[PDB]
Amino acid sequence: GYDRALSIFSPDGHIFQVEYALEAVKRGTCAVGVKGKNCVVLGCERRSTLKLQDTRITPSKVSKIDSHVVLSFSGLNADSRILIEKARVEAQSHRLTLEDPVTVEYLTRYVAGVQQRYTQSGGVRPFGVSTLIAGFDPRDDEPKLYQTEPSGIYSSWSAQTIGRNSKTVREFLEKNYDRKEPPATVEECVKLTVRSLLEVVQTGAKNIEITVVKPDSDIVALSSEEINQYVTQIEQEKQE
Amino acid sequence: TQQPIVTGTSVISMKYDNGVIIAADNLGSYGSLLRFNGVERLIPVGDNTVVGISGDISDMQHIERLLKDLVTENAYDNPLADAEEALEPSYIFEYLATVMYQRRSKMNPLWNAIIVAGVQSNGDQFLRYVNLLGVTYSSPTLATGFGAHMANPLLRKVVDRESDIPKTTVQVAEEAIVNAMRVLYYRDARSSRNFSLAIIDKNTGLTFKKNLQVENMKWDFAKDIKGYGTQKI
Amino acid sequence: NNYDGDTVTFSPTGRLFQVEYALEAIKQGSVTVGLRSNTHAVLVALKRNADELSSYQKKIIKCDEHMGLSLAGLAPDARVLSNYLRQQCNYSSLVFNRKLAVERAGHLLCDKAQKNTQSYGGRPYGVGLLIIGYDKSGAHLLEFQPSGNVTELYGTAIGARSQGAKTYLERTLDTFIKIDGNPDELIKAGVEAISQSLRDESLTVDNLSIAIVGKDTPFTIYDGEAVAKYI
Amino acid sequence: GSRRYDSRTTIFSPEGRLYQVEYALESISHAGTAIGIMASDGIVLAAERKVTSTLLEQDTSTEKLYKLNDKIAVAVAGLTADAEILINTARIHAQNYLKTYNEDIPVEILVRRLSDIKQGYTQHGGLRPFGVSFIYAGYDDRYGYQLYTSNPSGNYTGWKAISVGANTSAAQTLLQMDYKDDMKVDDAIELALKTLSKTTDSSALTYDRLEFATIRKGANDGEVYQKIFKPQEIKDILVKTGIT
Amino acid sequence: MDIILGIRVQDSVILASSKAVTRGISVLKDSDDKTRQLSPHTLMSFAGEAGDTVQFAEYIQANIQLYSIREDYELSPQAVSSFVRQELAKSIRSRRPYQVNVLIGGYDKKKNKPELYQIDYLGTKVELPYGAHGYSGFYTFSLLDHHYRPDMTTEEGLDLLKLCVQELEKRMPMDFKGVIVKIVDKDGIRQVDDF
Amino acid sequence: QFNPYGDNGGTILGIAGEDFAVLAGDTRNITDYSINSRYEPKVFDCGDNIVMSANGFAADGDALVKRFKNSVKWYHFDHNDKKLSINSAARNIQHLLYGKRFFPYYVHTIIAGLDEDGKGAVYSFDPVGSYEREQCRAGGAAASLIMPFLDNQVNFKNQYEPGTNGKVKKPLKYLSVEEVIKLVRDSFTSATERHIQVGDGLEILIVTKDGVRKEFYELKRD
Amino acid sequence: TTTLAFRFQGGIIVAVDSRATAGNWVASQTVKKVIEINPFLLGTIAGGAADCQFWETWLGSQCRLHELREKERISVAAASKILSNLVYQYKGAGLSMGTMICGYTRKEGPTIYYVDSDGTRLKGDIFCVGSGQTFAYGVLDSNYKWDLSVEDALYLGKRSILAAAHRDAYSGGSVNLYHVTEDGWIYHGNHDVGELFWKVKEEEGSFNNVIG
Amino acid sequence: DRGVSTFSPEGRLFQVEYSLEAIKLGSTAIGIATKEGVVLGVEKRATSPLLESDSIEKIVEIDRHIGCAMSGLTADARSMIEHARTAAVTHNLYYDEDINVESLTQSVCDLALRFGELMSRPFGVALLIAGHDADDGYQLFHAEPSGTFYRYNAKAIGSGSEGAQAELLNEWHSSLTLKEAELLVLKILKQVMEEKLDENNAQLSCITKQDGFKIYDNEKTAELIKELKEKEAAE
Ligand SMILES: *[C@@](C)(CO)[C@](*)(O)[C@H](CC(C)C)NC(=O)[C@H](Cc1ccccc1)NC(=O)[C@H](CC(C)C)NC(=O)[C@H](CCc1ccccc1)NC(=O)CN1CCOCC1
Repeated sequence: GYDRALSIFSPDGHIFQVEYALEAVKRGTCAVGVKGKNCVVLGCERRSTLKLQDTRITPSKVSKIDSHVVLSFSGLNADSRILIEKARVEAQSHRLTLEDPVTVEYLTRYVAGVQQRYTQSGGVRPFGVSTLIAGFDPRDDEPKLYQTEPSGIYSSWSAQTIGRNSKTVREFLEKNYDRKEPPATVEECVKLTVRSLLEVVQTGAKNIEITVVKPDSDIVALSSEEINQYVTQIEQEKQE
Repeated sequence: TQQPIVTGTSVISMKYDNGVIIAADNLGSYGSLLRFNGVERLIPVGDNTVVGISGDISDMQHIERLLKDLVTENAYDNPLADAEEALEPSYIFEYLATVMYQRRSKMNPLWNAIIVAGVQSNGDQFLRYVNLLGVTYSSPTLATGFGAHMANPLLRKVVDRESDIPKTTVQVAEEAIVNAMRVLYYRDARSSRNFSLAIIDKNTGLTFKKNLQVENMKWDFAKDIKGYGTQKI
Repeated sequence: NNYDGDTVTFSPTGRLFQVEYALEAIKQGSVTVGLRSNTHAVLVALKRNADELSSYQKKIIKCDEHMGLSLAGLAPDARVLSNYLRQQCNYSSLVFNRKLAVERAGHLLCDKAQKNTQSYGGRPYGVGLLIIGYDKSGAHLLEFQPSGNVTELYGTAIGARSQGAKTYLERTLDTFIKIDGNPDELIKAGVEAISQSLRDESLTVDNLSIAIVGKDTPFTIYDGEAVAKYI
Repeated sequence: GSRRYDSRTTIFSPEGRLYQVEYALESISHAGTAIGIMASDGIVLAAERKVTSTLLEQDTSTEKLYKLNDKIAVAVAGLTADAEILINTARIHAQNYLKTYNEDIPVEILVRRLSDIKQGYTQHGGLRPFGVSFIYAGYDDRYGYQLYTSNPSGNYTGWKAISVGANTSAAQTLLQMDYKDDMKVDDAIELALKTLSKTTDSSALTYDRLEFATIRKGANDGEVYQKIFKPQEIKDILVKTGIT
Repeated sequence: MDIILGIRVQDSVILASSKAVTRGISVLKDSDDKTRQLSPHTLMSFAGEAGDTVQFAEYIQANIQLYSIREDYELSPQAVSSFVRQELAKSIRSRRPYQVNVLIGGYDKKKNKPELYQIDYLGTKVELPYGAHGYSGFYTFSLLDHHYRPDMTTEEGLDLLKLCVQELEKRMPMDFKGVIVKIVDKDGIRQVDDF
Repeated sequence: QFNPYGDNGGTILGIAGEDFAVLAGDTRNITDYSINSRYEPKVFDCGDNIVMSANGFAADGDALVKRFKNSVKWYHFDHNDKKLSINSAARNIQHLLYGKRFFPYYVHTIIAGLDEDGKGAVYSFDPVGSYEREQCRAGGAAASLIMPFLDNQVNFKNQYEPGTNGKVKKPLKYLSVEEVIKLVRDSFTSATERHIQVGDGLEILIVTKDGVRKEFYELKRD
Repeated sequence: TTTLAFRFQGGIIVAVDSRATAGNWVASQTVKKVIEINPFLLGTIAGGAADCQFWETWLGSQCRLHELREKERISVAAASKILSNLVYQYKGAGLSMGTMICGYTRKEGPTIYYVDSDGTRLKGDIFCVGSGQTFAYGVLDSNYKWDLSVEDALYLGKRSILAAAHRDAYSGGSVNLYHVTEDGWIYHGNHDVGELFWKVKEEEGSFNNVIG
Repeated sequence: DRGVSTFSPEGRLFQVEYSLEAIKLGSTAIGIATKEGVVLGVEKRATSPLLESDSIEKIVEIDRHIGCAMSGLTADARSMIEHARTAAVTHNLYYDEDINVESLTQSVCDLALRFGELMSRPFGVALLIAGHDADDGYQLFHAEPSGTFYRYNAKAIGSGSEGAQAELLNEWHSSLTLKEAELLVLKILKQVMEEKLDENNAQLSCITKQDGFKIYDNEKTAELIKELKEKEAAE
């Protein structure tokens, strides 16, 4: 078997392969997560250099891991499929042995553990992917939003963004998001998410994807027209 | 799982004041057929140990090779191989006892009963038994097979407990062994008249006696025995 | 230079640089001394600390009731090798009912260290060991080096500034060899020997480490207030 | 040891790119152009053979277009030998699904699994990636007619019309211009050939330098038919559209 | 584990499964649900060796649920039954086979038709209008041969099912403590609480 | 067909006092109707004030004792010469025995010593590792003869206070080392009389805070 | 063995005997057949002594590792299923185990799970396990109501074991009582059958078959 | 390139020495041992204000009598903690007793050098392992990726380690109370931390014989921070 230690330390105390995997994430399309009072919303950028696409069949950016948890990402698309598959299997395996679906923290911890294992295993390179994992624990109404990254570290966020120009949209969220009073309704949370993506995206046509997750396995993806209504409303209020 | 084919019968032994005696006949039986008559079942290891083996002869020959190889291995990188770091009876025994139990534990035993007789470096007598099951025990007298049933009773009349060992000379002890070998020739259907005897003494060392024969037998009274009850002729 | 990338490469003059670099790790290690008479064998070790708040790194390891060693260099490598010695001593007891000879103990360590110097991927051990013991041929003292070379000696010392203690023992050879049936005097000679390798620092109560084995003495280690006698 | 000679095929650049994947894509960009166009009532696959020789046996040849099962086909761009390794795997995977579920494999599932194999060669194993880009054209009863593409990175995406291989930049612009959603197969056939005719590096587009295929519902009542075009059939369709 | 029945009617599939769990000379439980929901429109009842039954049912359930998440799509009853058969077909030539017999009742949303599949532990699959495993069949098959009609309603199917349970309660040696009945149709799976 | 097990006979006995504990066992070793040895010890000092005996099939008994003795050795190496407590030793032995659940050691094991409060302790094990601390336990061939006698004399079972109409039980109390050795010797002489596999000699190991003492007594050799 | 545990208004009662046998030989009268897994979980054991003890002792380690990893006490369902999945792996190898995992959690409430060595796992309100289970069932079922008081429930559990201890030759020694509430398990003492039988006979007026 | 398990000319393993540099970049962690208990405290260091700081788990339970604080590439610690927890529980299963803090530390440190060409690189994280046992009492260990561990009366690791260690040198004495030790960790953390110390960006914990290992609440730590400020202003 191929044994080579690809991820190793450098004189200055860095693991370059892990850090170069972050650069791949930085290249990826932007993804944003915002959690409200009774919901979480996952926004995702889709680059508009690709026309003549078939949006019916093209892999969606947001993936369901179980009926109550979702996972979006930024970075290498092919790499993300491997993590999603592993997470989906672990989700079913957990239901089988514990007789209870995974918590959002547990699922995140698992995915993060897989990412870490690839940073000190021989013959493999790190995943060029950072994820945003969101959902609601079983029989719980408190919204959950977590982030992972190639190194394997993970943490919880009131709101967070990853991918290209994420430092711009993070700057937007940092002043617009209030900890003491988060988005009270679904509309308020979605609007803030769309607003934040409009700082970076370009046009609010078929570039923005929105997915809303609510308690008790209530997940739904918004259509073009539904998203476009938020874009139209925000731009009219902007001109002031 | 085995079955023994070519087999060796009783091995008998005892302690005396200065050392140990061990004996075994020179027969290799093939069931009821007394097939081989030149078989040596006492195997010396160095000049201070004799391993007496009963049971399957193919497995005995394997054990011979192991002991032969053990001497070779001990000599490697060992300047004191013929002195302080020479092979002791206790070392040789424990090795065999380890093998016997490992083989029974893999359900593929060496089909034997073994008696390791010798004298230690400090002058102490060594005499211990081990068999196909890995079972081990020591006693002033030890015997295998029919020996256990017929020899031990006779040898225990000489050395019944530990305190009788210093009181027993090599002359008395050898006489009891040779007597026991005669009784076994009378009564064991898979025994032979010819046998080998080994004495390991702390003073005079190893004395290995070959081509001995059972003698001074009582058969004359047979002529007077007629029929099985009534018959007078 | 170009021939020190791994252990599998010889230099043009016939040297193994990775083995020599492993040897260098021993010289950085704290000093330890070994010496014997005809009845007893003694290990004296100067323990090292990270700072005043830290403990003092333990240098002496027990292998059996009749054998043990002191280390100098990479401590984890000494743990691997001492563990191997424990198993080999233990194998000799269970299988042959026989206490392992100190000479065979050295031969086994040599052969284990050697395999690491001839194969790709692995590395040499980065530690030197002083093995003492009492077997059927009396008291013994061995010096192990991770090149594989094992040497039986009357006395020796390895580590930083070990040349001072090694010169002392070379002068004292005729005196300490005849310290028979006297443990405390043989230790004193060892404590005086290691003192020739000291600079600025002196031997304190939680700094000094002593071990002894002999005729009617199992391998025992002395630390703390138990070594206050010899200061 | 052997470390000295290791190219390290599965590592990141400082910029966060996979060297070998990028260089494999550079290889594919010199391969003969392949075009896929999806219509409302069928799919078209068109591909240009790599600089044909006059003594090449054209009728009993297969370089670009391969059949995976009765409902799914692929157009190849890159190393043919590499493609055939992947094609046989894809053919086997389709039969495993049919054996297990007694149903023909959904197009995306086949595409995903094949793309997952390519991904594996970029993350572990220390081997070079497959220098191949596919255009998958197929049908199932869930999504109907579908076009996909995969590349050495193991990333796949869906398309209404797409090109791979050489001159994709020029080819994609022309497709984007003339394509529309209510298009028919016969119109899509014409678009595919016109696009190759303009993007080709050759002097003039001829029958002997082309492979062509369609996936219609043109069979009798609610069933799909795969048509791998013969040399004479390509000759006729080339005259019918007014290219020769 | 003993009695499991199945009846496919016009617009639904009805599964009846006994509630008794017996070991030795003791009925340990009389409210046992011998079924698992594989998907929203597919239900599998099971009966056989202790331990094996639930272990197998849940393993299948896990696999089908994994498929549903991966593809965001519900497998057809025909596809599920074929997957289950293959698992049992592998099992029979294993070191220790699953000794489990199953009925798979499902509603195909694409065809708008109910479907009942009977699979034994050997991996022997058959699509049927009515099915049973174990000794139950020796009474119920002949009874259904007589009374069953293909165009029956769900209510008519439940009366037909009551007729089977009555006969079993009359002639079966063991007390199986009644049945849990479940209906599978276009609207999914639901349980009849009063039977 | 090859049978890997055998019966080497013999019988063992453990009794716990207030500040001491004894582990006794006859010295006879047998196979079928033959005596193999009149003095073959099977009660062993294993270190850390723990005495042990594994009666039954001697080869498995010796193997187990040998392995536990080795377990004690490695416990010292791995945990800074810490003393192995009797309760810890018992649990360790369970894992040794159950480790061969599907090819068991055919032995009844008993260990004795002092608990961490300094009080006498006796533990007993079945062949596959189930264990229990008790004041009293006999094991081996003549266990069925000795054990009920111990219930009566050590734990005062079925004994009531005279004149109390069988209403007040005889109060439990610890026995002296002198009284315990009397019960051991009487148990073994009684067992020797009525069991053929028991006799030759009796070896008792007594465990106090001071250490491990031995005592030997002759038994009938028939 | 005889062991039982039933669910009621005031939580869970758990009761077991203490005998251990090797054939007809009474090996012990003081065996502990309730394993204390944690302050909120109990496990009953019946069948092969070593199998039960070894694997439920092992179960406690797995439950401990759960709460270290998940920062939360393991559910009764998850605990029972760890054990049932374990014994299922050994199915056919000859393990003999009849166990009941009893405990309380917030999400579940009081819960009892029957688990045995041939892989059966059942949730339920009443279970009796062991060689004398039928004798316990007879007394327990005929006197059981959901609205029993804590005092009456404790006695019924004790009395059911006593009934089995009397009739079943392979059950006896003493009765160990436990009560499981929302606050955790509470031990309710060891009751020697030697004294308990006569005490129950006199006070209750039952056991008229026996010579008084 | 070059081998993973290569020695430098000075006699050190390159990869082990480079992993130590990674640990210096990590957030500060401090441990102080007393006769009344051992205290562990860490700098959380949230990379952004939107990050929910309570999800930063840099103090961790191994058993009821052993706790752990980390510094460096904290993702690498997960498998080290997993091993420690298994080692602790497994020993309790085999020997029916709590496991010695030193023996636990040794078990963790055995993983350290199990790398080469086993895992591909050393761990990029240092651990402070604090605990209590009957034999050696309250203990604090510093476990490195070199496979070496030192016992400490007090120890600081991370970015402000050398500055904090010098401060601990002066402040530590053998008669420290638990309350005094708690305040001393907070005091030294506030000195070396970049951002201003409060209950949200710093965390305290302890291990006592009676109550075992406990991570303090944000309400409890807040009062200790307020008590600390008042005592410094009082002279
Ligand atoms: C009631 C009391 C009886 O069924 C309970 O079910 C109890 C459960 C309690 C103890 C947890 N069950 C037993 O007491 C159980 C019955 C049993 C026996 C054998 C197999 C399954 C169940 N008894 C035992 O487990 C005893 C306990 C000892 C005596 C403390 N153990 C044995 O019988 C052992 C081990 C049996 C065994 C099982 C699996 C593999 C190998 C062996 N056997 C012996 O001690 C043999 N022995 C040799 C000569 O002396 C007589 C006994």
